[PDB]
Amino acid sequence: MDREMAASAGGAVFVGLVLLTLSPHYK
Repeated sequence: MDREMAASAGGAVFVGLVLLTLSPHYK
């Protein structure tokens, strides 16, 4: 349980990408 910055930029960005493919929040 260490290296928090190491986990960033490799997981959360992909989660947002999966949502944009389904629905990019139209307005």
